[PDB]
Amino acid sequence: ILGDITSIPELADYIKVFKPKKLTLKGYKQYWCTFKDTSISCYKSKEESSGTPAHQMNLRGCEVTPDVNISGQKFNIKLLIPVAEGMNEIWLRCDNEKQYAHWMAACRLASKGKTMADSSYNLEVQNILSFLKMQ
Repeated sequence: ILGDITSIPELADYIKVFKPKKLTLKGYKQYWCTFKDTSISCYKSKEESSGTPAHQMNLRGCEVTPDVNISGQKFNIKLLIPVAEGMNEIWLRCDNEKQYAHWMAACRLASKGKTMADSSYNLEVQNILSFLKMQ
């Protein structure tokens, strides 16, 4: 208290999420998403984020893979998430380098059971940004 979302810290932003499903045509859908503790919640809009998420995932133990091309302005994150009887595959698509650095760093820490309050959070964010530049 005496703080906002950055005091926690958490993320809350518009993120595109591609979640393929059997016999279903799916794409990168824009959701209003939060990153809290080790979990991502996806909502249809900011206006519907008090209710049940359109998607929710706890990233503990997940595999996080960068899918980046700077020239193409492609800032994607692939997630493979272990569930009680299976693994779940999701792609996050970010709008720019800074959004990508923050979400990708959050995913990596969450995979390892860490929240963004961990000292390694800003290590991951800044080093991602450092390597998104051109020589």
